[PDB]
Amino acid sequence: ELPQMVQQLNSPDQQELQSALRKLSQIASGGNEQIQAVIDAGALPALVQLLSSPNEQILQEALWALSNIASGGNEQIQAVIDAGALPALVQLLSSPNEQILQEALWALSNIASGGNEQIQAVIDAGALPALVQLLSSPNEQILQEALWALSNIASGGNEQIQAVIDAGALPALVQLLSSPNEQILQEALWALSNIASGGNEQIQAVIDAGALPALVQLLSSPNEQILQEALWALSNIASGGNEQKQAVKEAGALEKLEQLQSHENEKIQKEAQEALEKLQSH
Amino acid sequence: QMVQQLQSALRKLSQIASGGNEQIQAVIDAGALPALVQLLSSPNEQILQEALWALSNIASGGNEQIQAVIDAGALPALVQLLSSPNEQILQEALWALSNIASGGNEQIQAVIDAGALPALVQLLSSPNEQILQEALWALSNIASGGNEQIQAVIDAGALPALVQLLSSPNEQILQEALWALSNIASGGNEQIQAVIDAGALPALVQLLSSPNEQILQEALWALSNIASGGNEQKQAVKEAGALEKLEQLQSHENEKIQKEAQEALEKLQS
Amino acid sequence: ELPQMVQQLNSPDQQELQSALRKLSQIASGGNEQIQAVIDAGALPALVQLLSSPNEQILQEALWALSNIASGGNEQIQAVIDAGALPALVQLLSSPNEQILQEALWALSNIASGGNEQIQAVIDAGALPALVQLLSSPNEQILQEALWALSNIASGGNEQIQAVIDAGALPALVQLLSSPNEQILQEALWALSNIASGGNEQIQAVIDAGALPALVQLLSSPNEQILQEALWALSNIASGG
Amino acid sequence: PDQQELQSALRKLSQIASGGNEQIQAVIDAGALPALVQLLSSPNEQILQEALWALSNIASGGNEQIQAVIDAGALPALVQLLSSPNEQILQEALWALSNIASGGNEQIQAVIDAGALPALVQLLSSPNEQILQEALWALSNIASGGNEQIQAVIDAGALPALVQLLSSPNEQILQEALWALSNIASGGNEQIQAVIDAGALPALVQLLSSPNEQILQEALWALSNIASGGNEQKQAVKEAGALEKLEQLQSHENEKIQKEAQEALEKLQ
Amino acid sequence: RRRRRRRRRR
Ligand SMILES: [Ca+2]
Ligand SMILES: [Ca+2]
Ligand SMILES: [Ca+2]
Ligand SMILES: [Ca+2]
Ligand SMILES: [Ca+2]
Ligand SMILES: [Ca+2]
Ligand SMILES: [Ca+2]
Ligand SMILES: [Ca+2]
Ligand SMILES: [Ca+2]
Ligand SMILES: [Ca+2]
Ligand SMILES: [Ca+2]
Ligand SMILES: [Ca+2]
Ligand SMILES: [Ca+2]
Repeated sequence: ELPQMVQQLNSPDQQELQSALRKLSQIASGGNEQIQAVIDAGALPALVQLLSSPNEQILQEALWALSNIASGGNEQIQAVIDAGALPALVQLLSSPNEQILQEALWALSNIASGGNEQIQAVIDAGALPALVQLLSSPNEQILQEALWALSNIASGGNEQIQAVIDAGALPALVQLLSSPNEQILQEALWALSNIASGGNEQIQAVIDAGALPALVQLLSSPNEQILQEALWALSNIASGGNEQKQAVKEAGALEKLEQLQSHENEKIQKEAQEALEKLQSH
Repeated sequence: QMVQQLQSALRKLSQIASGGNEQIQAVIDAGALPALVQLLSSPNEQILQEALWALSNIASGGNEQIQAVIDAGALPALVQLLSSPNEQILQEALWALSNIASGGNEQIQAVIDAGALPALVQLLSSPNEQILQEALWALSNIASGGNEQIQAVIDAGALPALVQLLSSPNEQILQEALWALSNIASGGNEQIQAVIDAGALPALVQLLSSPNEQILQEALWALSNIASGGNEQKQAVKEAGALEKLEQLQSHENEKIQKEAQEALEKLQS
Repeated sequence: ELPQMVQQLNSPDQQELQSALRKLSQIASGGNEQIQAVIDAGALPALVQLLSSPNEQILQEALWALSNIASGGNEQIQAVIDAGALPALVQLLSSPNEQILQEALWALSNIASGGNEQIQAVIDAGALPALVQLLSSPNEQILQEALWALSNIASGGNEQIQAVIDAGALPALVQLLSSPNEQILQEALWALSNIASGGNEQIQAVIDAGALPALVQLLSSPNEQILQEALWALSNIASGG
Repeated sequence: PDQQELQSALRKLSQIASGGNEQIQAVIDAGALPALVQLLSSPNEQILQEALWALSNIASGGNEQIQAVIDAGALPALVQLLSSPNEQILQEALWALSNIASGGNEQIQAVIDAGALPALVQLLSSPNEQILQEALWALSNIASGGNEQIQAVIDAGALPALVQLLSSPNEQILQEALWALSNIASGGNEQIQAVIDAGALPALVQLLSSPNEQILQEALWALSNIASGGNEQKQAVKEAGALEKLEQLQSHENEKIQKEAQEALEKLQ
Repeated sequence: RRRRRRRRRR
């Protein structure tokens, strides 16, 4: 019975509540179909309500369930947003409890893994200032969690990318390119690459932030993994705002890049004339 | 699946518990561990997390698989990493270490003989709830072994920190600390008394006044294991004022709670 | 202005036809909402029929448009399937025209990038036997394209993975592990990893095929890129279903 | 009325033609090329693809950016890769070259000087339609330069193969072959003559009877450039029988055809 | 019980 659990989300019996929660986390896993069934049973209102709980045991598992639900499709992500989860998630980003912070960042990043509609909701909720603050954290675990969420946000449209820039993320990112920690370097380059996958305005901001000297320095690295990550980002920078020459750090991006080469031709037909005509009008 | 479990009920639950062990063993037979262990000394943090991921998966198999990890010499490196200020490296090593410690007594003893407890015990005082959870998990696994393994935990000085955490206003911390203590108290009377001497009973009794049914259920299991000891142990429980609260709970509205309070008053018989 | 072009997909004037075909491709490359507008205008039946065209110029741009439509959500992918495109698509995998072959493989990969229902439709249409044979190709461009489509199929459920195994993909994948071409190596490991991300049965097939000896050898590589790829695959195998 | 739309349009020219060149130049000024060029000799196919992606992007800018790629010494390695049996490497090397050859005559001539044409001509006879497109595109961009550049192509022997492709039943190959010949025919009368000496007119006239309007447009585009030569070139066109074809096409159903045919006919006399 | 992990491709 699924409604029994949903009912039991309002139970004052913490033992009966915790069982319905962890079981819901189990149901939320296993595909968007089970996710949708949870959504249809009307659980989200009570779920989000528990995000204000001072009971870390309940809060944790609650965030766990919301994250699973948010791992579904954009439609299923949007239901989470509609339920009103973002404002509570954003405030939890200031928590001194690293356990809660991870769960909050996990849920928030899954929401930011959807469409620009979902990404923009994250931005409109005020999540970027907190995320940027965390980039200065000496906790490598917190740092990864924050970059993961920022990366997903920077994977959207140019306006989303620009929001990230205006939030002051680039200075922290550039400083991390000097880290001797290859794991931090990967995470930082991942985020940068998504940011460099925007328009000329966005790319120029990366340059103005002093990213190139560090990227250039890494081209000499004997670490093939660093090399790929550095080249990826620099390649996006050298794209000139042309999204057919950019690739967001996601599966299928390089394959798509190759396919677009054999179809930019008719798109390159009109650039060459724009070049000749503009020159002939010197 | 393991949760959902004349003799066919036995054999099914085997197939579940061991599902995947044959695959993990092939990886071992192929000779993957020497290289993985070699990679644990790398200063490249990206390689480290990748090697620890694979190693943890291997250590998720059966005791034979776990023992192969030990025989390959993984513990010295893992132990070294428990003192890292890199919270990312720390989580990865504790994960692998927990999986190893989730094995049999021989496996748990190897973890002990490698010198893991001192680092684990010192992390119990961490203000980082994330680290704390990971350290307790690993310690709970170690304390799930035999009396020798349990006593090693006690001799390492873990109980003082565990008793302190019982006063935590954090329910998640409380669950984690109670599970570890519940494992310590599942040993012989020597181990139960150590819990008693550490001052665990006063805090446990205080929790029996909690309105949180999940807390009660957690505290009831600890005392239950303490009440399985000898008359010296049962008595101390009575001294602390447990009987009072227990029978106050004899008629609690939660069915599962009632059986735990019942089964405890039962044990306190002699 | 959209139904006009759809009707022009049945035009006998090839220049009028090609012009409408190129703009549709451009609209479909502009997001799901633009993709749905095209579907709603009734373009799929006209596009699907152009998969029988003997005009390579038309076919390619029609494959290009369908590939973009297939880059949308699982709902928009399924419309392509329901329109009946897969049989004509799969048939093009036996083409000796590398230009047409690539475009066909991209469309299928996008289709196979949807839900397990979409992957299964690709399997039921008979796409696996062709893909497997292409793994023996000496053309590194074809090989990469075939390995991609296969990787998307192997990203589905254990049933989808098992279909790949039953088609005989593993023997070719294992041989590629010995390739000195790091690009081929990455492509093969990606596919192999997906297969190893299944149940114990699927994992055990990977073992029975002889993958471990090569994988273990790769762990000694000084190339950190190869190392990550090999560990990823090795980890999936050692997950225990 | 003029200035606003004049500048709004003028502004738009520089963005479609030079949108992004300032950023690409920053990359160059940071010193990225020497490292990038150093990697093109790697036997690691993965690193090579990653480097070539960056170069092609850098080489997709303006002549200034392209020139920097050349000054860095990128062509020798690129030309060297044109002989690789790895179809994946070849694709990547050709795309980069095509972007370099999309610049000015100085850039195109560098490509010529590096010795790229012989490999390109060789590939024109490939049974791989994927490689043929790539080689033709790079060749088309070389043949978009000055008369010296076009002659280099002709002197490299590209016309025979190009003419053979005009018989291709593949409409995509035909479009590609015609586009290259069109660029060659855009040169001087000397260049236009070589095309005629190569037998282009018989094929082109045959295509004018094609029931495919797209082919007609492409074939007409080529002949029109031939028709823009001297009198002896117009004569060969007339000797081949084009007039009768153009006279019947100025009443074609498709408007864009009759305009193309009309404009061509007016060039012949 | 509550332990989580994840990784990224391309
Ligand atoms: Ca409620
Ligand atoms: Ca609390
Ligand atoms: Ca390091
Ligand atoms: Ca730290
Ligand atoms: Ca804390
Ligand atoms: Ca209660
Ligand atoms: Ca016609
Ligand atoms: Ca997939
Ligand atoms: Ca080859
Ligand atoms: Ca190689
Ligand atoms: Ca190396
Ligand atoms: Ca062929
Ligand atoms: Ca044909």
